[PDB]
Amino acid sequence: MDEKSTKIIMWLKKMFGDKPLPPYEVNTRTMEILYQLAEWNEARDKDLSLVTEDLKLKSAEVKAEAKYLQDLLTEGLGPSYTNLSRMGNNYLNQIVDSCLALELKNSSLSSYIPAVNDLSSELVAIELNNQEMEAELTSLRKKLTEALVLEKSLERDLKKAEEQCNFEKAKV
Amino acid sequence: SKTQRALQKNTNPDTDALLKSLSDHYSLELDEMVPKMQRLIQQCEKHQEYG
Amino acid sequence: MAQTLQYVSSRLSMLQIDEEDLERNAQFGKVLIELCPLLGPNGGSANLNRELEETRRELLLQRKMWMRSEVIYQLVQEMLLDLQVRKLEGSLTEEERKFQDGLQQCMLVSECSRLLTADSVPPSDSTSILGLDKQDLLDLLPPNMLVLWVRDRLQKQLEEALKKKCFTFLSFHQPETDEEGDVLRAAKVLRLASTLEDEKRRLQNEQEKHQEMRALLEKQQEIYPHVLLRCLSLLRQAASELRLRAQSDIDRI
Amino acid sequence: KLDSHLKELRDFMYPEGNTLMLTTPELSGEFHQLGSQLEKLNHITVEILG
Amino acid sequence: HRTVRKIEGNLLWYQQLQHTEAQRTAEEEQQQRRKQLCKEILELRAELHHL
Amino acid sequence: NVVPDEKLQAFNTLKESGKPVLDEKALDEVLKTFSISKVPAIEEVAIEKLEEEVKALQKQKNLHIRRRNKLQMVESGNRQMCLKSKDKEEETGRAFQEVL
Repeated sequence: MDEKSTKIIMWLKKMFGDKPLPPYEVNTRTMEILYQLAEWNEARDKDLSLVTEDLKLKSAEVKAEAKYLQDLLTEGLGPSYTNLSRMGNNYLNQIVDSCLALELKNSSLSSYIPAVNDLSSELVAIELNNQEMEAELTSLRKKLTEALVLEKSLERDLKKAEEQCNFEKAKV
Repeated sequence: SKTQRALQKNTNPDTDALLKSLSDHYSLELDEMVPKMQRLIQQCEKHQEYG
Repeated sequence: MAQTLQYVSSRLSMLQIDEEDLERNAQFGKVLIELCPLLGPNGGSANLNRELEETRRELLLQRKMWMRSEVIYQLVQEMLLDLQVRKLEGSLTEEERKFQDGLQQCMLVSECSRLLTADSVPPSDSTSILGLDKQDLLDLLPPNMLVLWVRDRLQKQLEEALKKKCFTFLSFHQPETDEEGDVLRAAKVLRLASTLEDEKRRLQNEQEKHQEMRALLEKQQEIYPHVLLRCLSLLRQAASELRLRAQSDIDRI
Repeated sequence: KLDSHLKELRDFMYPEGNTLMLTTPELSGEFHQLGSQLEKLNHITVEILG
Repeated sequence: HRTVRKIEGNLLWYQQLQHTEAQRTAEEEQQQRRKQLCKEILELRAELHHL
Repeated sequence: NVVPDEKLQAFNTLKESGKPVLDEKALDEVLKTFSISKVPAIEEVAIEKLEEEVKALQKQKNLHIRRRNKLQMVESGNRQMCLKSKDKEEETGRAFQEVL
């Protein structure tokens, strides 16, 4: 308990920085909750750091490739490939924006088609699952309400029954 | 686990044991008490005739 | 207190905190509220989450630039493949053939020039592959008049190809649009990216709703058995203490 | 299981569905009948003594 | 305050319940159609899963 | 502290309706289970909703059928293109042997 306590205090000091640690009730339960939270935060912070560093690397690599392709196209097709008509540019932007929206690896149909299908399938699947859960919540709520009514009716009937028994006991 | 613990604390007597006790008691009343009362009813009718 | 719990449960969805915990421990609840801003919705530190969002934005910008070029590159490759297939089927016009040969040669020279130019640093001393310089490849380009002609024709062909690709994207997402005229299809294409983003946003909202409903269901499943047990306890009392004992004695007397 | 236990105990204690029954209905009916017959016997006795 | 909460709470609760129940009575008559639609929905979901 | 005449009448009606009046404790328990959020009265999936669902699923079915057909076209087209690309590989392979 003494080790978990040390970890929590160190973790709280790290989170609150230069601000005095607020006084809180130190009991077995508050310590367990704080401990789970500290473990969770530490594990997530580690994961997020690794993801952030990787994204920086990927940003550099994508930039390098973009330059490469731009240079390749300029040398091969001339500067004129960048002088598309207003509508041409609009079409290009829409393809680009659609691909970014679906987080695709490339602009090929082999990537676009499965992505659109997955998006549509996931949306329907989740909507059905939400309907089913809503029915279950309503059903359980009804069961719970009936049970609560029953509980109150039983309390009343039991009190009446106890009074009646006492009255009869006096008669006996 | 909380619900199971609550069931064990509240289980003296076991619901099945209690239903059995209730059913036995019901049978005892029909076999012994109800006929006794019928006999007494009949006896009262005879006493009326004696009157 | 109920508000504090809702707030903490929404932000710290992992914490199993009951109302009894916050009632017995008021100062602890204050600590959790203060911790909530410091902890992101996912349990990570707020600073690190901010850094992550910034780094994601940067990546998206770079990716947008790369994709622009990538779309053109792929279209050109697809165009070349289509023209090649038509050339083998004997259906290509002499002008198309010249265009195809000229464009293929321009791209190839460019690709190979780059293979040679390891953008490396002039080292005045670096041995080229096969001893070839960029100039050796430029000599294999078609005549300058044909290169300019190919580049002018490519612009019109590229716009047509971009249009065809957009229509295909649209036709797959909204197959009902195939029965519509080119003008209406072009209007719908201009909204396609936004429609797809909306659908993605809808999915995210429905997932959040799902998580909320799930949390409520779990609460109800926790309360319901206890209520049943209280009812059972009352009935047991009526059966054991009143019917088998109190009333049975009364009936006997 | 809890729901089944509750339903079984309740059915037993509430045979006519609306009222908690502590006495066996068959027995309750006999007590009433016996009380009525004793009241008649007491009248006849009083009448004869009078 | 206590009495007001009780009164409002019960009203609220049963209102919510009744609202839930009243919706149901109309529903019994529509049950055969509901079964048919549910059967149709299951059949369509199965077809959609195959596609 | 004020209960309008309407709510009082409604509550009296509730008392008269023979429905058990839930005590404060019971109300607290049940109301907890109540998300403020307007969870729209589960409009009990009005036959209409099921009908709407059947319509929605039929629309989805039609959509999947159209998309499957399109995919089959794209697949046939790609298969043909892949065979022809193999022929190109063979032609380019001959040209490469000429250069050697």
